[PDB]
Amino acid sequence: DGAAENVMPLAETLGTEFKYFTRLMRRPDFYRVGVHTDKSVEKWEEIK
Amino acid sequence: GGPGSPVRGPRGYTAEWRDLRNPMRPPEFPTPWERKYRQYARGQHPSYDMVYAGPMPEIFPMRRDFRKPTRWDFHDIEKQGKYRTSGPY
Amino acid sequence: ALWYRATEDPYFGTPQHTQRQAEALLKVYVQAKQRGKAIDFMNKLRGSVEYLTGDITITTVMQESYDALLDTTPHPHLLTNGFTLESDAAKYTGEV
Amino acid sequence: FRMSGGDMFVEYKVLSRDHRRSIRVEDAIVDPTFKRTVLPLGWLELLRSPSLRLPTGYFVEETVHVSLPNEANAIIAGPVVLYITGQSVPVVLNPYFVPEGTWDMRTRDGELDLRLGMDAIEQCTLFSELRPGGLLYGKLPENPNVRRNESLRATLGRYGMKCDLAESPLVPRPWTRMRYMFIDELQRGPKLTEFVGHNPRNGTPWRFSQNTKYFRIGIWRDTIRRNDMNEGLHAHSSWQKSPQQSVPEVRFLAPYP
Amino acid sequence: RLRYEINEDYKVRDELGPELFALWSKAPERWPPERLSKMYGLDFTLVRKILVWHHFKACYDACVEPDWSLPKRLFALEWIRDVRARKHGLFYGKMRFAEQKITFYSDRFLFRDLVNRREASYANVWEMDDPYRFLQTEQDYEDYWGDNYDV
Amino acid sequence: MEVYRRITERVRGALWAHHGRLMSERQFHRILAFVYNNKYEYQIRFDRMEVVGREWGGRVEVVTTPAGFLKRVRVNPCVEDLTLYQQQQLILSAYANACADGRKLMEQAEMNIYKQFLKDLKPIVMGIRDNPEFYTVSENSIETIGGVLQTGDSNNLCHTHRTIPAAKARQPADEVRARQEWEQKWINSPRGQSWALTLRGKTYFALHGPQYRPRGAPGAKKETLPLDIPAPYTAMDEKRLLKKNWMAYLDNKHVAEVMWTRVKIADREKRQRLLQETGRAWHRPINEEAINRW
Amino acid sequence: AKVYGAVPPLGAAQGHRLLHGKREREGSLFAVANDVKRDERLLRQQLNALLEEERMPMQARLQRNEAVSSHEAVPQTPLVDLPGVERRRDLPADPITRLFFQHKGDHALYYGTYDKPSVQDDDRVQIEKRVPRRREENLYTPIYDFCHRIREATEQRKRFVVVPSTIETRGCARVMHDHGLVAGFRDFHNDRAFAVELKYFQGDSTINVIEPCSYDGRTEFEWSPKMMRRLLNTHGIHNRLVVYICRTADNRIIDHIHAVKENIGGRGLMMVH
Amino acid sequence: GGSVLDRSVAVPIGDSTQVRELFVETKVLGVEPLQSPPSWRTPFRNDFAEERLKELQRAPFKREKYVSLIQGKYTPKVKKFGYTQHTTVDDFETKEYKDRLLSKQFFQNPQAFEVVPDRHERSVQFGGKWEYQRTHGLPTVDRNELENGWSEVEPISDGEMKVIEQALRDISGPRPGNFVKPPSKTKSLQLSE
Amino acid sequence: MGERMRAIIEDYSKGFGLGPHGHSPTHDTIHYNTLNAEGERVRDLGYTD
Amino acid sequence: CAFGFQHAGCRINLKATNNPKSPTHTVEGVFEAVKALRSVSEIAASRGKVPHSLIYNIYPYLEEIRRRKGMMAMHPPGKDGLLMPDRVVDNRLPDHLKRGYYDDVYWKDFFAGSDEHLNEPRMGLRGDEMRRRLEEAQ
Amino acid sequence: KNLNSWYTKGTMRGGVPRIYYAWMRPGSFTRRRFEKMRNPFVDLETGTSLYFRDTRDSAEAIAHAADSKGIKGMDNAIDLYNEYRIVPDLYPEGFQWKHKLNTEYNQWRSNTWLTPDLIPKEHRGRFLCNFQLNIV
Amino acid sequence: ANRTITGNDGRFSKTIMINEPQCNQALSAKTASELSKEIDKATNAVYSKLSVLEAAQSGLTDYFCGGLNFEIVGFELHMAAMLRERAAAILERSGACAMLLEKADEREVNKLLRDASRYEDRVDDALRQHASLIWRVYTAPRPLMTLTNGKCRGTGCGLSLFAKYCALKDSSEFIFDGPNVGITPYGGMTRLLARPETSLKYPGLAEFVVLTGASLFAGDALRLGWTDLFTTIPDMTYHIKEWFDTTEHMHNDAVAWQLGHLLETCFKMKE
Amino acid sequence: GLGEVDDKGEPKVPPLQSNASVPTNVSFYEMARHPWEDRASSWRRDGFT
Ligand SMILES: [Mg+2]
Ligand SMILES: [Mg+2]
Repeated sequence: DGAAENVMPLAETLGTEFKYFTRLMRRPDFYRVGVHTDKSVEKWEEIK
Repeated sequence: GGPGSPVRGPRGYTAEWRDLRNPMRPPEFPTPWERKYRQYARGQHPSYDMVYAGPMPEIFPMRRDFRKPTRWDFHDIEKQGKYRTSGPY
Repeated sequence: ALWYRATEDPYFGTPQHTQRQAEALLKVYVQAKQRGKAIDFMNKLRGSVEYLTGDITITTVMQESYDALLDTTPHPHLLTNGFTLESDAAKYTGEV
Repeated sequence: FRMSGGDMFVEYKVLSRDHRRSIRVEDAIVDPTFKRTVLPLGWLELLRSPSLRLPTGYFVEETVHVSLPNEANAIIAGPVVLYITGQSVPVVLNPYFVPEGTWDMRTRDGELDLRLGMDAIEQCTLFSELRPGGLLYGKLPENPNVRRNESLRATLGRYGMKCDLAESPLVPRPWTRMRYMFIDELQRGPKLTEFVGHNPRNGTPWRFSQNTKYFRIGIWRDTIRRNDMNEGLHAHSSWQKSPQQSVPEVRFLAPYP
Repeated sequence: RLRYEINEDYKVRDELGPELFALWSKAPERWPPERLSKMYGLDFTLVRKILVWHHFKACYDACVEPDWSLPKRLFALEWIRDVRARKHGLFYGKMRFAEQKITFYSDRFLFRDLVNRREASYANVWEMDDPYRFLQTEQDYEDYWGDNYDV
Repeated sequence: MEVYRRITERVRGALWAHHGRLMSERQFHRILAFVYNNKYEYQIRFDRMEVVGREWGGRVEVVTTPAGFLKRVRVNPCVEDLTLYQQQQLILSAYANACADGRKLMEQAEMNIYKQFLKDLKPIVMGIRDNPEFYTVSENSIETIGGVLQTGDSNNLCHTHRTIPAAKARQPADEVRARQEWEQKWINSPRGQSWALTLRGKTYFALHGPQYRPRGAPGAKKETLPLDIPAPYTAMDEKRLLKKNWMAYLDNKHVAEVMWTRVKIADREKRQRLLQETGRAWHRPINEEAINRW
Repeated sequence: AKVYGAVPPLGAAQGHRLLHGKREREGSLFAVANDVKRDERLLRQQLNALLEEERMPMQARLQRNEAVSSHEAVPQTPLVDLPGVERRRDLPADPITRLFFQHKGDHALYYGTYDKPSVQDDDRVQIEKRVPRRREENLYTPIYDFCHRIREATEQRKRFVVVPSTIETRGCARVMHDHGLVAGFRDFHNDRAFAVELKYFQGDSTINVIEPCSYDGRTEFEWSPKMMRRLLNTHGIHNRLVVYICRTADNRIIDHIHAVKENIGGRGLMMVH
Repeated sequence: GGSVLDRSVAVPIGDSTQVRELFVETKVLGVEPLQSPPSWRTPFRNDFAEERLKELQRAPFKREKYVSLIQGKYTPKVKKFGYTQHTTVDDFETKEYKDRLLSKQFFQNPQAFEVVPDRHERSVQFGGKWEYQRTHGLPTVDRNELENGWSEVEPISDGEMKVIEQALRDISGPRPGNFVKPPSKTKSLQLSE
Repeated sequence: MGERMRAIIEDYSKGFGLGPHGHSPTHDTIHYNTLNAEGERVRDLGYTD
Repeated sequence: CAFGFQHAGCRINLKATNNPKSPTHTVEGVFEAVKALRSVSEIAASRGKVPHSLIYNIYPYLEEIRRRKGMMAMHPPGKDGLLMPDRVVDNRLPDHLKRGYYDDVYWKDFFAGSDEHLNEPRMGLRGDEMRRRLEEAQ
Repeated sequence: KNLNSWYTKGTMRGGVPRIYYAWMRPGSFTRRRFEKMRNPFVDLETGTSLYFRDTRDSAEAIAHAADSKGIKGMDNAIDLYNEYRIVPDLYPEGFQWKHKLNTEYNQWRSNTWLTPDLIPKEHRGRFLCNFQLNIV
Repeated sequence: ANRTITGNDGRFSKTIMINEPQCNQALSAKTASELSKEIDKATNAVYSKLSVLEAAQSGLTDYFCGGLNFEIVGFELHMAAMLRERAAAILERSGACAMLLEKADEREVNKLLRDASRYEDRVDDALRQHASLIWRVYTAPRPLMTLTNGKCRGTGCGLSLFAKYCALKDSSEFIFDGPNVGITPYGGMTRLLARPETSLKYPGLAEFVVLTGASLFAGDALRLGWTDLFTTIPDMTYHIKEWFDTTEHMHNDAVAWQLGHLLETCFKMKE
Repeated sequence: GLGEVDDKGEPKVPPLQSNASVPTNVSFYEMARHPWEDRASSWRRDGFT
């Protein structure tokens, strides 16, 4: 809601983040493509 | 029987693999182990050692120990003379 | 001490106290002119397990010797059977 | 320990000697008609823990006759340790292990009809329940020594009783038996503990008094010239210049006066 | 000359009435030393000492005899430390400070036990603090009762 | 423990701050001890019952006492085929759900405990603020050697509240006596007659008659007037100490003072935090004349 | 009468050997003898098993339980990983403000010996090997000199010492840092040297005295387990104050207390308290 | 008694005759087991007749004045807290408890109960040297009653809470004399020294 | 005799609670009544209606 | 023995015939030695380690680590324990009000000789009590 | 085993007495400055905001997810009378009782009070003890 | 065992330094489950007044902590998928925990599948161990001060900001990102971003940082009141060590003052 | 069939229920009350006879 009460505490926030992380990491998007996205330049040099 | 004693010497699964069993699964015949013992046996029972023992207090105080007359306590300097008394007792 | 050692000893001991041991002890107390101990012991006895089981009993002989000694030795607050009147206590009491 | 139907129900824990193996019993009758407490034979093998001191699980294993319910129909085995919920002291049984044939107590579903005998009551605070006025008195086996229906004050009257507790002004009141309680840390502090001898355990707490041979010349010198300091062995004496004498149980940490 | 006393907050006079004697009288089992010891702002050895004295005063007051094994039960750890010391250095008495071992533990030495305690769980509270959890092997049961030739 | 110790120290310190009374260490710890034993009793009774958490579908069932002790685990044979890792996580998360339910119950119980505790402090607390001499000044009002200065701003914003009736004293005792007068008034009337024969009536007399408790039955056997401990009018632990030894006087005095100070500092911290959260206060001192210019 | 801990509770087929009392089989003296012996020995065997369970070290026990804990039905094959995560990492050190450069363990081919060191840390001075100028003189050990360096740098209240780097030397360092006689230490895989950091307390050192066991390398002192056990005992009280340090037949550098623990005898190095 | 355990004993209502001639309405709720009434609702195990008689024989004494036989005495005698002499509160003490207690007290020493007391000295004891194990402490209450039988707690509302902690945060506001102590309140020091 | 006297007096007369600057009178770095700054502040104001 | 040593033993100069030996030397030596002695507790603190003898003190801590599970690990929901002041309360009264204030609770003239509780200490006092005051004044 | 037998140690010196301790050294006995809070630490006040670090989050200290509410552990005083003593006591409290003057304590318990010239200033009223003198 | 986590102890102080300069301080599953052990071993120690956690960086790396290693995670997720692919392939070659009519194929299908699930279990484990480590830091019994020197990716953000003493040097930084790597942010900082406080002071900032991967720094962590403490002093760690060496008793008054004085003099900003 | 639903929706192998409820008679303050006056407080007062 945004009320000082309705915000999730730390325990539920980690669990929630986990729910989302777990569900997204399956999709080829993350593991097949985005993980290699941030590699350095000479990393990509060596791989190519 | 120690370190000076004569030495004792020495893909798939072995016959030692089978007998073994996960403690999560219920065992063979349900021998009623006391929970406390199986805690201690497995190393997870909270220690009470002699290291956690402080001073052993005097609770009920004994008695007044009254002065017991010795041979060095005499109201005359005689009887303590060198020809009689070698020491207090 | 003997009375404790009678149930304590593994080899020569009885599991519970026999009658014999009870009247023997009581007889000793009587024969020592030991008053307080005789009383307490008697009461303790009838408070025991052996007594409620029926194993140990108070007999007539124990009872009457107990009473005899009760009579013949000084009681703290009162005068007792077997207190000999002193003729000369009139010096203080005033009565002969 | 609770009451129903006129009798006692106690929870207890049976245990091997090494306390390796254990069984809880929830509601056990406490019935003092049993010379010795009876268990089912099925447990004999459950409670057997073969330690180093007892290579076989038990010290004593025998056959006996003992048909109370209802020629060797049972087994005496022990020792076995028994913790009753009420009591601080373990009670060590050597119980009758009875097979199903000799006596079978299945009596109500799930209910094994166990009870506790005088084997175990003699060793408890439960024993105090066996004396006149207690809750086990009714169920004692009939004797010349125990009268069934007499009121308590009647019986106690017959023994010693006259009045209520400490009712006569001649007998002191029970609670003045102890007035002061001595705890060093809440009052006056710890003792100053010295010794003369070999150890603290081998000697006396006492120093030697002034009447000693070697102390007299010194103590003299101290009585005469009091203000100057004086050599001697007269120091080691229980007597000295200072108002505070050395004798045992000086409380030296005291904020006195 | 006897005027003053250390520690004025607990007076010997006021421990004459024993605390909550109307409760632990009636089921002395459900009342381990902990429940009471939350009462005193003192340290451990002193407060168990005091609890012993309470039990004794109380018993003498109700005209019954006190449990003499209570000082063994509250001080149990000390009892066994002493039995075993006496066994080791051969002497009869109470082990005092000069005779303690000179071992120096690391700072985190207590960790194993600390996670064992923090994670322990108990079916009921009696199991939590019973008097005898100090004991596991038979040796322990032998040293804790050597004195009663009964037990 | 903690929440309680904070409040008790609030009470002790306030007791010496406002009037010259000291609370005996004995007393201070015995309050706490009662909170503790309360909790303990709640634990005693809480272990007689069980809580059931469940994971996937109903496939994984975990039975656990609210304290968190694990009792039984029922499992579908479907689980047996997973992996030890996933079996572990599954039972673990069931266990977590049990702990959730148990801990919900528990927290209700705790709220109950807090309430009984407050009720038990109330004769003391009220006891200090319900006196003809008790007063406070606003916290933002400057204080100088003679006395306290007026805070200038918004002459409307400052309202002095008064707890006490200014005419002749009406104490809580009088109110409880009023209550039992209306109890007897209702009872003794017709229509209070027919009500006392109802189930509502016998419920009321079940719970709130003490006078009918048979001898030896647990609980209070009379109805009690509320406790009266007027703070400035009752000497407590300072009188005994001041007679016996001055040193312990000065030390107990000291403690009460220090506790008071500590409490006040905490209240300043919470104030500060609440002030930063709403963004009226910065995160580092920007105003040093509010500190250095004294 | 509810019973917890026995579900079956009464076995019907089960009755004791003495109670059922089947008529005793008559064995020939051969039978009776063989049975008395085999069961005597299975009692011997049992007694052994119990004694081993008693004497098992805690480490062994813990290992046992989290071994059984993780155990699955099939003995699963290892999973292929990243090219490696398994290189022992290189201990962190600062390049700029430094005693010595922390040398990579990947350069292991470059390294020399204590005797013939490969060129590294050119900007620091190099410690020299200490050797006799003539015959009667003692033959020094990089233990002797290790100890006297530490001693002297403790006297001048220095915070760091550079010290000779051989095996039993950094062994001794680890032992001392265990017992908390030394603030810390590092080997940079420098060949000649490594560096120790000294600890002070209350104005003076944490080290009263530190002495080598042997003045020469030509003298080698052997410590029996009983001797090392004597050190521990101060007239009946167990005393771990002073630390004595050993080589083992196994090339480990140990204190005397672990040694006594497992009853191994070892060669003396030094003593420090 | 407010409680779950507090239900009464078995009581007579007459034959079918007087029962149809007693109850007008009857409404039933499903069967559940019998709880044996607690010890304090049980009339035969609780009977106080002897102590009631003791009260009555002393009843005329209760109607006269209180007068000190030390004349010149005014100040009241202090009775301290927790002393066993002054305890009025029985929680579980029935006739049952009082007799169990009586007997244990009597076999402790008999000479407490004699109007003229004989010499009381300790003699031996039949249980052993450790007999205290089978004797000591006070008679124990049955645990079912200890735990379950307690009155229902009158529910505390949130209103009374809100008020109490209001009063709590009223007393935590500052008093004007504490920070800088007036020179006027620091003259007031007296010691018994 | 003097030092004991001073000790008692300084202890009984010490202030506590929080002053206008938010801190105790014994606080480490921040102070109250510097060079009788409050004494003078009362001097020139005076307490009157 | 002057120090109270039971278990110490001490030797001066190997053989007792070794120079220098003076009574001065014999005293000053043992005093030197004893002055160089390090106590064990001090040694243990020196290395940053806990002495075996002192560990018992951690026991109550470690104890209620173990005993904290459930219901004693519980803190009341919503309640921190720090209750900030908000309003300003003053119950003080003019004196003629607090003269007759308590007289149905306690006795009349409750505030009589009370100087802090009254701005007028002498009110309500009957004459002779007022006289007592000036009487000890002179 | 050890055969050294703590029972039999020690040497009899004849009449010469000596002190021994039942448990700890007597200076270490009364700990009152940490008990009654007489130490500078408490007065400087500086670090007392740290009892309340939990306040640094408002919505948490209400909701009690984390069990550490306090400086050393679960809460501010779990213990407070025991734990701190695990540090070896280097600088023990000693004798604090002020009910008499130093000179009156000294006078009563020490012979040294009779010889005020033989004692240097720093030790003047400081001894509670009797001193033997031995002229070598 | 791995020389990943190294430490330096004084009398009363404890320094735990994460050493992984190669991965930019990204903690592996094992190394995190390890750090939870070192952190609370150091935190439940008897003589620790303060336990300081920081990044040991030999000048190779400026990160204080990375997140989970995304290289590892991505790798084994990819392997897991590959095995689902082969298993599916032969499941469709026979079709043209998977129970079949054919023993050979049931066999190797179930082998492949079981292994896939093992990989995924290692990922799962990594996430669990990180989250639990964060919890460890949050619930530490004795004071744990996190000296944050250099950058943090998500779960590293979590590791630094939730210690009850979190100091920021200037170099400290927070990158909560990862929709940029095609994933949702992890590390708990989400709570901090959604506190009603942050909505008050910086409305819209929460979405700014969650959507756009964008760094936050010392100043903004301070203004949001995420942490209270800040310092410009070189090598604070040494000074903390040697300050707590001169410190004396263990009574919580002494501790309170010592810690508090240290905080007031350096980490709280005055003058 | 622990979580496995049946044909018409009923549970196969009926699921386990929790008996836990907040006990309502448990206030400690009336368990240990004042030794003579019956008030439920923790307040120690020394009365007069
Ligand atoms: Mg372990
Ligand atoms: Mg010569």
